[PDB]
Amino acid sequence: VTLCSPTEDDWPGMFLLAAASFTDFIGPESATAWRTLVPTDGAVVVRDGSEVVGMALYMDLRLTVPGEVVLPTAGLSFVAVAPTHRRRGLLRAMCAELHRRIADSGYPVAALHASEGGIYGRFGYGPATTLHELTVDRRFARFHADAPGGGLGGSSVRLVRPTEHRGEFEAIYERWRQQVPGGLLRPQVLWDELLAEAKAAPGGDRESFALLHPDGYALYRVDRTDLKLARVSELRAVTADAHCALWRALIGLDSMERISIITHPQDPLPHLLTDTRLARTTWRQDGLWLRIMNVPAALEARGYAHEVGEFSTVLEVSDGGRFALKIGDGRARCTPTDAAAEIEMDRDVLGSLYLGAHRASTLAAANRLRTKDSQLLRRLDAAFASDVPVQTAFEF
Amino acid sequence: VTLCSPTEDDWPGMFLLAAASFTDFIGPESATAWRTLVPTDGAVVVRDGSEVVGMALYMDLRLTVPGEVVLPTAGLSFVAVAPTHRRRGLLRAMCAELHRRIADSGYPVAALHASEGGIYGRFGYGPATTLHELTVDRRFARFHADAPGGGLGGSSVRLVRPTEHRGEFEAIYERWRQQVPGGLLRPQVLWDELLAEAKAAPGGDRESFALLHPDGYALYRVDRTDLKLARVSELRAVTADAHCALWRALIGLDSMERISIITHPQDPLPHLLTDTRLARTTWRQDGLWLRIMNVPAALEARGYAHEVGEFSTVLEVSDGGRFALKIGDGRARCTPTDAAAEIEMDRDVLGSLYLGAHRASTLAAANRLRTKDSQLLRRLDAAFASDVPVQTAFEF
Amino acid sequence: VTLCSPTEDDWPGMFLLAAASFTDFIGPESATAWRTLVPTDGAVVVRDGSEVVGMALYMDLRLTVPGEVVLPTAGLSFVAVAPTHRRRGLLRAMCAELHRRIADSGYPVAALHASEGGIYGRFGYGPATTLHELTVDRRFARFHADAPGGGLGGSSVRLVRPTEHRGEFEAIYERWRQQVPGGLLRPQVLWDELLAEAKAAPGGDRESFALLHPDGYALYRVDRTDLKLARVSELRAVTADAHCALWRALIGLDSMERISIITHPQDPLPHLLTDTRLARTTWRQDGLWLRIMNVPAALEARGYAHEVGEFSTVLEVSDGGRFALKIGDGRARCTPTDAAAEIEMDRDVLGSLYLGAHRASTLAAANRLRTKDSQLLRRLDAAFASDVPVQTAFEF
Amino acid sequence: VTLCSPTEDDWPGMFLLAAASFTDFIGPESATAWRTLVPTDGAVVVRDGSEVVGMALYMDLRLTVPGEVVLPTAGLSFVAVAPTHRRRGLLRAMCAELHRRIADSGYPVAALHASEGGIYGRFGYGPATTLHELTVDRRFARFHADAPGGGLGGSSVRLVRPTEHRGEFEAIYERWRQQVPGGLLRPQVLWDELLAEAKAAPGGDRESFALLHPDGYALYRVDRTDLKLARVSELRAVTADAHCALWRALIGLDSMERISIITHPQDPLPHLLTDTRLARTTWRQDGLWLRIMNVPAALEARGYAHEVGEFSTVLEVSDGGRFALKIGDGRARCTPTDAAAEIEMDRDVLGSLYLGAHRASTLAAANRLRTKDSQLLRRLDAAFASDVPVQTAFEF
Ligand SMILES: Nc1nc(SCC(=O)NCCN2CCCCC2)nc2sc3c(c12)CCC3
Ligand SMILES: Nc1nc(SCC(=O)NCCN2CCCCC2)nc2sc3c(c12)CCC3
Ligand SMILES: Nc1nc(SCC(=O)NCCN2CCCCC2)nc2sc3c(c12)CCC3
Ligand SMILES: Nc1nc(SCC(=O)NCCN2CCCCC2)nc2sc3c(c12)CCC3
Ligand code: NA
Ligand code: NA
Ligand code: NA
Ligand code: NA
Repeated sequence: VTLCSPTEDDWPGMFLLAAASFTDFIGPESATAWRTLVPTDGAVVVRDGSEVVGMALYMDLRLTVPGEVVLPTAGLSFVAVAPTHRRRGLLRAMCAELHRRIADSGYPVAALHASEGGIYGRFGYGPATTLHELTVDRRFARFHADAPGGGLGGSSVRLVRPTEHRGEFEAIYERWRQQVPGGLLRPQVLWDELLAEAKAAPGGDRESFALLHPDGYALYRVDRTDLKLARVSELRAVTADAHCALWRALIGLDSMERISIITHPQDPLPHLLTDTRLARTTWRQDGLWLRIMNVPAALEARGYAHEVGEFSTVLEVSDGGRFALKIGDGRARCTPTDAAAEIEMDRDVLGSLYLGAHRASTLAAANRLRTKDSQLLRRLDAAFASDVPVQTAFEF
Repeated sequence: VTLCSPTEDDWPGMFLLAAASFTDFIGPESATAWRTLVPTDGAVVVRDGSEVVGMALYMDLRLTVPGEVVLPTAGLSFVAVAPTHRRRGLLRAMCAELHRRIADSGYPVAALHASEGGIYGRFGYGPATTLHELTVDRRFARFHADAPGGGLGGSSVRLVRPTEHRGEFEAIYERWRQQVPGGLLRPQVLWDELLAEAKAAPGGDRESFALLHPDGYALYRVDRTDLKLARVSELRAVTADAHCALWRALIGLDSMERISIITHPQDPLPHLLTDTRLARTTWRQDGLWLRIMNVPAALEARGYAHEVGEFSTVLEVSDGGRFALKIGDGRARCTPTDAAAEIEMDRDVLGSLYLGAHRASTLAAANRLRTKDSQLLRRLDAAFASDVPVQTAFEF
Repeated sequence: VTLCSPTEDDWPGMFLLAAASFTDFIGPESATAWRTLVPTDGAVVVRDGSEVVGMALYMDLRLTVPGEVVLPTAGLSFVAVAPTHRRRGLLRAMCAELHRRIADSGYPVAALHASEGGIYGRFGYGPATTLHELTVDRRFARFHADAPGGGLGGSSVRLVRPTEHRGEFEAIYERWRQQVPGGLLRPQVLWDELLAEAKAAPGGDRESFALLHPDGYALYRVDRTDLKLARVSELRAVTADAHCALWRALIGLDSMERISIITHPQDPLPHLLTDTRLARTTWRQDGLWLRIMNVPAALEARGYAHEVGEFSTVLEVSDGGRFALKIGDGRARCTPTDAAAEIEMDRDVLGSLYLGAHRASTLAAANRLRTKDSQLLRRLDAAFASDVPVQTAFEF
Repeated sequence: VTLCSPTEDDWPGMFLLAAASFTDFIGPESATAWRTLVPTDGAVVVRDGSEVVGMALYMDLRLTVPGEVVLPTAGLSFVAVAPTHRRRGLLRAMCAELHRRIADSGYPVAALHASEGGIYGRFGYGPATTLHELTVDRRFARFHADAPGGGLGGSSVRLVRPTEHRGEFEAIYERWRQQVPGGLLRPQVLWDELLAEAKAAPGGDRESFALLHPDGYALYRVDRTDLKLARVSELRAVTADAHCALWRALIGLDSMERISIITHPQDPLPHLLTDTRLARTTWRQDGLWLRIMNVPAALEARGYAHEVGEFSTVLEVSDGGRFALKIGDGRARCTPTDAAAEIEMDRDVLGSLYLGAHRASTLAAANRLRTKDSQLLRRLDAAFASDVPVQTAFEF
């Protein structure tokens, strides 16, 4: 049981463990695309004596954080221990090695999508974005007098085949990802992958259709089994006009009873309708998990609320350093100190505050975040909040 | 089809329309309790030529708003039109008369619980609180190292019969309702009603049990049909210690698979657990709806965030007045003006912002709230936000 | 947290913990009946400082074992720890005290019905009987030419009201319980209880009917919710003729689609039919759990198979003694020895072998029962097997 | 309506009737494999005037019976009557002809898997093995201290692609089938067939994985529709160590909630766990059905329990002969007699006793097996019991 970077000979063994560990695994051909995002020394494998019993890797990602700042991000993925080698400390060993390589490479943050919500807290990952499924019974849906696009001067939205308008989707996404916290750069190979899932599979998924606006798109397909449910896989809108126009078109799918979308808690769709209740929340889950690798670099890189006035405190991260934290005019300075800590938290708690999806007051109430000053809690709360609501880009 | 205050002779006709309109209607005996909250001239009925075809009333309530301020509130309830007299403008007529009487009586706000989410917007009611059902699979639930009450020095929580500890529940609730936005005074007759539902009904609800702490209680019963689900009807905790202690006791119901509770979006329960995902959101809905009767009185009565610096604007409510609004040091001054409006909104939108449950930015994105200054939107956003999360007291 | 025998003042606190711990708890009035089976010093309670947080008791029972031998049996029941006092070692403390009192009182065996199958193994209880639910689709059920009661000379079975034929049910049960391993004496107060559940409850269970033969009875009721399913609560047959006759009558319930019964794996009902498959096994579970208190007394008290020839071995029970075991002519002699052990097992494994429901070979295969002689395993297997199949009398 | 052996020209008509009669029919290409097991004169067809309206065949099989003895067995299969020609006595005619050919060919036993449990009794087939579905909720599954493979010195089990380890599966199966009653020789063409079902089908079954030990294997796949259920198609273990090791690996499938397997009633899996109840029996059914063609040859060929002492009786099979039966030292001598019968049974009842899956006492209780001596019943019972539990090899 030794720990090594894989060679080309190890990947067939890794694909086997992948097939056996992940039900949603397309196969080696689609793995070519994702492999291009794995740097040299981005992967570890554990061999027994020999076959692959353990694997983990990170991908080179670009993550938008509040203030429209883009951070280099290590995206953890393809993490698996063989069912034959459980409870043997292989995960702890692989996650220790990758975090070493991620930190030494100068990534300020690591990110992952959690297969289960009970594993990643103790490796320093906190849930940072929230997935919100809205189902609309579109048979009752009437738009509000106040909603943009009331006047029937002409619809600016077109129904199109995804593959014939790739260029336009790319351009809209690129604009979207740069202006939204949780935004991720989508490289060319993941657009190739996305538009190949857009075509109908024999006894699988149905054909995907696109609704295209100059400043937004929706990709949607009818559900395999429920033929009265349309699933919106992706809706990217850069302006409120684009968002309303795309929803007017989706509510116009008169052959459907229901439109479902995985969105964020602050999606304005419910407020576009005369009856806010018609857009039911049918499912909620943690989206993206963050591990702050370098506390000073991460806190200094993001923008803060201009509304809160200048303030200073001392932040202790458990086994992560103690820092003089000074926030004002939407910037932070974060410097070493041995002065008494005013705020204590585990590293995962910091990951949860970093994109503004969770309130310091909420984590404080659970005692995940300790302070003896409630004034400082309110100030932390307001400073870390995000003007632009945090969204989730795409699963990796 | 004339509109009148009911006499004692009208109430049997009102109870008939009640039984036929509301499935969850206990009966006339329990109606005695609620009737004591209806002032003289709090009720209107419509007779045909004669039987009751239309009714509506308000109750005298006390509603905690941000800044721990208690407002006199007209609680609309018992609103019904006979199925024989639909689409005849009876609701519009009854709601016009009650709003006249509510305004003339000097209530700054009216409130209701909506039977359907598509009716009350056009009478000026906006959804102001959010109900959040959490279901815990308590078989996997482990408390976090950071959670209060780790040390087994002795449990401060007792399992008790509700009826034998009324005095203690009352005292805890009274403390809770005074310090939480959305808090309502619960008078003696509604405690009588609550503790009578606490006993087992023959081929109905099972016996309710209480978990009692010095600074919190939970009332819970096993579900009629699902014998592995415990439903928490009510959990009132004044301190974070009480909240954790009560949840440690509920997770200790080893005969149950699942604990469900209707709570608020900011419930810290998920952060008390090693796996935040174990507390799934199974249901979300609008709780309390507010109609601001008097815009200047309501905006001046509540406290604002001390974090946002002093700022001035002109607010126009559609058919509700135009006001010079000046916010600073957590207070607002709101005075008549004919100066150009910087913010426009329908009255219902104001009701939705009033308790801090919805963000101005979110309503702005749906065009429910118009401005041409995004700086003013952020300032509005931060000022109207509530330090203490908004909760829902009890249905009426 | 002290451990004491309850006084009359403690029982209201015990009934509260009962209501909160057991969903199927009738109430204090029916508890009078069961209380008469609890000896003086049969109960322990744990008080905190004061309320009941822990309880356990045993009842005086009489258990038929192979060879038609009746043993005095301590029936453990009413075991509960308050959800407020979990993971505090209250169960381990109460079970240690009761086992002390049971052993000192001279009970050779203790018995219980397990609320969950993961608790009782480490207190020395092994599952000893198996519950088998058969559902018959009685619309296809035709009796075999070979089945007794083919000739229509006249039915010896009567449809009757349970309460009017108590005397006859008692006499048949008394005959049944004396000749079947797992048989329990049913005292008068449990017949009072049984026949009170036989009457219809308002918005609860439907009326119970009886099928009465000179040498058998069935009690059955239609299911609350499924009106085409008849549930046989109890079928006691002393002769094969009685068993067939009762099943001919149940298959004649022409208003039902399905007859379900909780029976034992060796129920001959499937072999009475032309299509054995029509009697589906819809559910299987551990019935009665045994803890052998005194290994020598228990092994000497039961009869063994006359078919296996005389043989000698040394049995070690983990922390339970080592014994020279000599079996021949259906009797065992069991005497102290320090000679080398040929068979090792935990005490619970012995409880599982004691009524002949599990095979030594099966437990050996799981390594619950160690030996280095496979000849001795076959001999153990054959000797402990029961001529009369083991059944389950009634839940306690 | 004449009865004939098919020619090559008849097989397309037989495949048509197959497709229309059997939902699980792969097609003619996979039928090539099974056809190689059909001897010359192993098949009958009924033509009308012309198309195939009736068919039946037997395959040359090798069946392990108690005492590790292998019998030549006629495996009945591909039995179908056209829906156009029901209730015309075609089955009775085809089954009479095949049984003639089977008996004349010198097969001591015939075997089949029953499509329905109500047909085959009257042609002399009795159910001889029992299929037992266990579902494990593997999230709660903890292995017992006593279970082999506790020490984490290194896992002896490998996760592998089935097709790359055919040789090893074959060798383990061959060892297994020779030492277990109900074991069947699996020829090369059925290994070809098995490993072709092991690969993923487009919009069909998912990829099959193998867990490989030196002395056991498991083949498993995730369910089509339920992505949290793993179905074990096949688990062959020659030693108890192999059986435990394979189950430790399956419980380590951390992406699954449930593991299901079709096994036998005596599977020790439940005893490997701290909570025996976690391995629920979710389904039970007759496996293999036996028709004893030659009573003297079949009774003389199998081994008997060495534990029962020598005894003699006279067995009458209804329309099957009367025999002096003498059993001692695990052998039987079975010779013609006209002496008074002590045991009577139909031929199917003998098929049910032959592999030791049913007890003579159980069949006696249903009056399927008549005697006036209960001593002789116990002796029959013990003699026919199988030391090694009876399992089911594979469906044909
Ligand atoms: N990072 C990768 N993603 C995907 S698509 C599935 C997805 O979006 N989320 C679930 C991830 N989970 C399931 C399947 C893959 C493993 C983990 N496919 C692939 S192939 C491959 C990677 C990858 C990383 C490099 C090799
Ligand atoms: N305000 C009142 N509440 C209740 S209890 C039911 C509840 O909490 N919410 C649903 C209200 N809805 C159903 C039943 C009553 C009518 C509307 N019972 C009664 S009786 C009665 C009132 C009332 C108002 C005065 C007469
Ligand atoms: N031993 C007793 N049995 C019963 S009836 C229910 C039953 O048959 N099995 C489930 C037992 N379980 C549920 C309800 C009681 C507690 C445990 N009722 C009562 S009341 C009472 C006892 C008892 C023991 C003495 C006081
Ligand atoms: N004996 C044969 N088995 C099979 S695979 C299906 C199975 O294992 N059991 C269900 C059998 N039942 C369904 C499908 C076939 C007919 C009966 N396929 C084939 S093709 C073929 C035979 C056969 C016998 C010779 C021609
Ligand atoms: Na400071
Ligand atoms: Na101004
Ligand atoms: Na010996
Ligand atoms: Na004889």
